[PDB]
Amino acid sequence: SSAVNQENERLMEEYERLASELLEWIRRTIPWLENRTPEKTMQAMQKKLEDFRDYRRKHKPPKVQEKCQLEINFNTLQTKLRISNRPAFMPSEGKMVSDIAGAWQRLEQAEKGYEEWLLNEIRRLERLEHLAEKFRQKASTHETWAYGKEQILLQKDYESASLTEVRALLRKHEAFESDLAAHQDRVEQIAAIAQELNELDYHDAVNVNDRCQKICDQWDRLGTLTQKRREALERMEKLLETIDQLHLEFAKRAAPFNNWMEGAMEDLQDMFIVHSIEEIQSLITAHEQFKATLPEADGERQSIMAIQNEVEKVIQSYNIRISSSNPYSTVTMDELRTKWDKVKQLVPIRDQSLQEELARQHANERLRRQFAAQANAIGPWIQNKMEEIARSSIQITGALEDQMNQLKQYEHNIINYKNNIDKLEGDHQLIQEALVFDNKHTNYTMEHIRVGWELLLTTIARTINEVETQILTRD
Amino acid sequence: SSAVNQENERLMEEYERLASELLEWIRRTIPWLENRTPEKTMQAMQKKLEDFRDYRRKHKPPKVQEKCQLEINFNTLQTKLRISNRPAFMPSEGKMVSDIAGAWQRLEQAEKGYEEWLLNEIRRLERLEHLAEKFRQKASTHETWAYGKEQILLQKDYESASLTEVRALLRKHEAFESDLAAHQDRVEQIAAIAQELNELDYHDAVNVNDRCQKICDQWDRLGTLTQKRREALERMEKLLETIDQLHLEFAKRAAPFNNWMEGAMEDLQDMFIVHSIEEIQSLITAHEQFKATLPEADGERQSIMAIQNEVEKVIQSYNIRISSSNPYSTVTMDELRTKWDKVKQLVPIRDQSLQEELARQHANERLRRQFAAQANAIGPWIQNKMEEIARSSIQITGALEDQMNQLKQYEHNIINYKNNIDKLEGDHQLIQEALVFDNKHTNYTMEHIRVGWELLLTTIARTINEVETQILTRD
Repeated sequence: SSAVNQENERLMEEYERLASELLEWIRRTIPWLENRTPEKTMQAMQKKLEDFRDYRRKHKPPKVQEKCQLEINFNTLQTKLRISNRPAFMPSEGKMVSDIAGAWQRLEQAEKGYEEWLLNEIRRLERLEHLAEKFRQKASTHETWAYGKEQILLQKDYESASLTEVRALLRKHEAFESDLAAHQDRVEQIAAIAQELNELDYHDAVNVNDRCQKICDQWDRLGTLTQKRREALERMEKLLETIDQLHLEFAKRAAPFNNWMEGAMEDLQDMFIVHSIEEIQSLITAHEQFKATLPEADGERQSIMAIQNEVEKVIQSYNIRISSSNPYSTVTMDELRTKWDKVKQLVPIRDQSLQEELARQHANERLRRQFAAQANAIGPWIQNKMEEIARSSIQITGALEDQMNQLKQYEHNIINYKNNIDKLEGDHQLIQEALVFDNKHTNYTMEHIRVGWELLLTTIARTINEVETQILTRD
Repeated sequence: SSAVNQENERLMEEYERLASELLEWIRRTIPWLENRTPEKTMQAMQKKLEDFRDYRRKHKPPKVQEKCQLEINFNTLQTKLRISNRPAFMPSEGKMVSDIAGAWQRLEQAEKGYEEWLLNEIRRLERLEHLAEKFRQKASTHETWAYGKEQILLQKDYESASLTEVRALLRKHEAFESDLAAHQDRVEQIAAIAQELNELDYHDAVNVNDRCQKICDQWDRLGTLTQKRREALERMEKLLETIDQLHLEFAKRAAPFNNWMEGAMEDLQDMFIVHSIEEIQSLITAHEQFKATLPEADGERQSIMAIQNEVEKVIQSYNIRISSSNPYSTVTMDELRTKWDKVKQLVPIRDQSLQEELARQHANERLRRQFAAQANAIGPWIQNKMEEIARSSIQITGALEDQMNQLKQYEHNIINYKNNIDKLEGDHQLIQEALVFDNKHTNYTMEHIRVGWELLLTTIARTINEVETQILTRD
């Protein structure tokens, strides 16, 4: 009888030693799950899932078949104690047989979404770890590109530059603008990566947001810093372009004008030699016409001096480099004036010179005329007396005494006419001393008169003589 | 009787003392005229004419009246000795009375064109003295202008010049040409004055002809010397203009091309992350298309390297200054190549990178498929057995023993199917270790199978148990 009671004890003691053995597991296990305390890296957060596998795979199943094994024992030892009759057993209250239904429903609870969690974290640390590294890299290459760019952008090289040098920098600046717009994208990306990096509560979101902020701030500063340059370069080009135009204009006009002044200075000093009033007057008509051009000449002079003034003005009103000196022209504005002064100074000297010759020529004509007037009278007078002597033979009375009487009267006329020949002779001397050897106002010439007068004096002498013989070789 | 003979002696002695007194004058005078020995200056040559005046005016006339006075005496003492009868006198044979007609015709000869001469000389020394002074002056101002002109014309300043500097000198050279043509006339005049100066036997014709010759020789040398310059300057401008064009072209093309290389280097290194074969293939299609552009990329590369070569060539084939360096561009041809090499070096690294991910994704799909295949079989298998157990009550014979017989057979099937669940579990672990958490090839998931299989094991255990009670609370 107690032989059956011996195993009906082990078959009810079996329950205890096991039903408990389980209960303490759902005890030690419900805390392990339920945890959900995130991890640092991903590589460590997945080792946490490898633990869950080992659990749900090799540790939890055997328990499920033990939760079932029990209650099966709570029957093979229940319905069995009915077929032997002697009230069964509902052991340890601290090991209920209808409550392990809760102790497991407990574990099942704490396990709820644990793997769902584990995964999502593996996946966040997935993207995260990637973006972090991408950010670190995409930023580093940008920061490296940026180094010094702002500084060189502030350099002012272009102040002492030439129209072409500036024009060149302007073109290299185009390159810079080009390259600048290139990276526009990289900046937007660097922002975006830092952005998402936040959304995923990246542990270092703080520092990436800062590093990114600097980059975006710089980018903006860089943008306008780049625009200042274009403006300055574009402005500098404008000025130099203007100053160049002026210089050019000045050169194109000072040249010809310098030739004119040089030409004039020569003309106003050209040596001349004349011998007639008409000649010296052509020289006067000429000089007169020249002086007539002096007005507009001064026009051009001032006009040119204007061009120079603007140049020197725009330069001065921009404290800009580039020696006012004109690359396209040799002659200065200051030496341009000295020349003009000379022209001027030479004019009064020229006409004063022209004036004296005019007087000279006129003085010469006077001598010419005065000589002509007298010779034109003396000439015929001498001719007339020759004729009077050539006659004298006639006489109504019968020659000799009456012819003599007449000859002596002519001699008296002759004698009394001498002073006229003298005068002539004297004005002749003046004509020659004046280097005048042409006289269109008479066909005479001191010589003709001399011979004529000398012939006259000889003819009377001869004739009076012949008549003296007559009144002798007869009387 | 001898009272009349006393004055008829003085009136015949009068003849002698005078007729002689004259004869010696035409003697001393014929040599004075006849002279015609030119003089130095004009001022002295006219003092020679002032002598002639004094002669022909106050010295010669009185003699003419003395030549006449005689012969008149040769009659008042001839016809007179007839009216007293006693043969007259024809005195001194060395004092003829019919020959003073020749002694005077002699003087008249020697006087011939003496004044005509004197004048013409006054007139030659007139023009002469003027031209000489004009020459001396017009030459001096030219020689002064010329000093140094030839030297500065030979200066080569323009070698190390810039396109603009040369372009400037070229324009200042225009001025020089202008001013040069200006004096063309002055030279022609200087020649002419020396010319005439000869025609008038200028005493210094020798030296003026030399001084003039130099001037004309210089003028010619000056002319061509001036033309060399224009050519050199025009030539230099040509070169610099060409070299500039090239530099410019190079700059306009190296810029964009430099942006491309920089852009590529980035793309070929851009970090990426994928989770599907489709994703990694888009990355491959892209990279493939990029590489497709590499050919023409090299085209442009070489083309640009060409431009540089010509530049460096024309320079080198004219031993011309101007550092080959490109004013319009920063990036060098040598650093341009280093970049290109980098692009190249990065390609094989990129596809090698792209290659590994493709393998990874494929490896992943394999695990995905292998898992699906098994789960899609195990799933229904577990479902089917639940149904077989769910029945088993039937039996044509009348439950229990025959139902049990069947339950035990199912248990045996279950047991023998376990290895399948194991495998699954193991490929599950691979899928997770590969960071693959998506599987479109099955609607199962390791979990579903676990629960299912665990439910199965519990259902048979339970059922076989319940049937054990049956065959007890009946048997």
